[PDB]
Amino acid sequence: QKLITSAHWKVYLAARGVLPYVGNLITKEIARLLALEEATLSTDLQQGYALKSLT
Amino acid sequence: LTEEQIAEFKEAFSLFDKDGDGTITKELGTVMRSLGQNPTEAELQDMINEVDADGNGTIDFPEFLTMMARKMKDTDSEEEIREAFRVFDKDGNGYISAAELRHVMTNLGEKLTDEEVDEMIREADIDGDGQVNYEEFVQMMTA
Amino acid sequence: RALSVLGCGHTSSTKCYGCASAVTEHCITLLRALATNPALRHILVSQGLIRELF
Ligand SMILES: [Ca+2]
Ligand SMILES: [Ca+2]
Repeated sequence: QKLITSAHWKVYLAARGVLPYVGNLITKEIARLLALEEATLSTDLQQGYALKSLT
Repeated sequence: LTEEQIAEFKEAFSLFDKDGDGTITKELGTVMRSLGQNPTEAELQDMINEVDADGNGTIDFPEFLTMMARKMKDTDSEEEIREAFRVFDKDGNGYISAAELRHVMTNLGEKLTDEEVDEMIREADIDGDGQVNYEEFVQMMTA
Repeated sequence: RALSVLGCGHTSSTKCYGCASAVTEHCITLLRALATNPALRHILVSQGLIRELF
């Protein structure tokens, strides 16, 4: 986040299709969370740090 | 130029165009770099001098398109190889000489010792007669 | 078995160094049991158990 604090590099990465990739990884994260909920109800705490950071 | 490539160019152009009037801001060179082609600072500075008039919100896609046609990843540089032979020959020697090359070298911040300038010229001279005309530089560029 | 499949007993968490060491101890106990049989002992030696244990 520090390296892309300028909209210049945000737009550059946008040209490389970073948002689709991030959204794709966000999409995968929520599917993984649903798999976890179908699995044993483990109360993980950092549960969603990756999701929150990608969002 | 295939429609695929020109579409990609306009896609990046718009991504960097915040004006919304099909004119980039600063981010013109950034579109250039993102579009795969990686121009050196000199190449970029030169392109900006080409669009120095107006620009920064007045750079139309055709303008940038003409710029990239002039240099599609520098695929065709022959038009400017003879131009550089003329520039390198500041005294218009008509042949490659170490002094003018060393001058060009020092002008680029490269303080080549005669020893290096020498290897350079020796390699540049196909017949090793002390004189290197357009043909020898063109053969180097073909190598 | 449907209720058991839904939920039954308790399970350990991931990266459980403590439970991972407990499973290692169970492996040691099982291998000490198996090694008694000479054929099993030779098979385990051929596996490479000695180097792993060392
Ligand atoms: Ca000269
Ligand atoms: Ca000659």
